[PDB]
Amino acid sequence: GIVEQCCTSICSLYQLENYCN
Amino acid sequence: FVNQHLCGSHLVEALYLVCGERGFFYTPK
Repeated sequence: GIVEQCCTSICSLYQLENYCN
Repeated sequence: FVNQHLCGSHLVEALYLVCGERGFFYTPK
């Protein structure tokens, strides 16, 4: 998932912002 | 914190900054 991907690879900002409420 | 590896607490710090007063959910699963 996200916790994995953004650590092992590089996430774009919009991938992060998908987890805002 | 754009264009970098965000591991452990650093991902949470990034989410806090991005999401602001919306808050966010964090699910390592």
